[PDB]
Amino acid sequence: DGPEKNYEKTMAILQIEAEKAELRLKELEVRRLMRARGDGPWYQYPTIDKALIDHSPKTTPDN
Amino acid sequence: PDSWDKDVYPEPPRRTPAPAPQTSLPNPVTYLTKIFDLLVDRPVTLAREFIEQQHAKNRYYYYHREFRRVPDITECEEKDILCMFEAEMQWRRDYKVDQEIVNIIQERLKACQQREGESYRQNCAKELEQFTQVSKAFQDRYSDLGAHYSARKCLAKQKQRMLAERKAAKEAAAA
Repeated sequence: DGPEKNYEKTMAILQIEAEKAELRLKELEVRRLMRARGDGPWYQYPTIDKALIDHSPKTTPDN
Repeated sequence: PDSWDKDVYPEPPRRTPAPAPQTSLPNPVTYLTKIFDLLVDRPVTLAREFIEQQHAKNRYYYYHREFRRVPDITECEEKDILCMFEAEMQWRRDYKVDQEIVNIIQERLKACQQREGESYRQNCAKELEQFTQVSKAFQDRYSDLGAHYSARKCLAKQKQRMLAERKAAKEAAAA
């Protein structure tokens, strides 16, 4: 075939790989920040559910 | 022949002496040339004429590919891979063109040296000067880049040379 086919195929491939590399760097940074802080959906370790607490008079005023 | 342009490959007018037979002894060179012409050049010329007339009955063309200009690596972003790719391919094509230019100059130098005979040291001074200039330019451009050469490395070499020469010029002017 002609050179334009290989030229444009290489251009598309280069775009795909560059986007993938940038996405991988962003993923690593996001993971590091998320584990360090814990304010995102990832790395949310469970805590005690508050629906288990009994809110009723307890035979003693001071709980 | 018109197959190659005369200006790019110059040739002197190639003046030749005239036969001045001092004696009546017949030289064998002329007789041998005549017989060689008679029984070699004629059949070859007829065969070539036949082949050429066969070619003329079916004529078709092929064209030289023209390439557009694209932005260099100097106006290419840091991580813009597409512009970097285009600039790199353009730089490689320019590299090949420069190599062929140097090849042309070398061919002219060799032809002049062989043609001038025993006075080559004097009569081909211009060709040697042209080759010296082109070789210095090529060495400044592309030499020492390494096996993994690229447009970025050539640009870095040019920048370093520009810094060196600017510092030298500033030091000379301020002196």
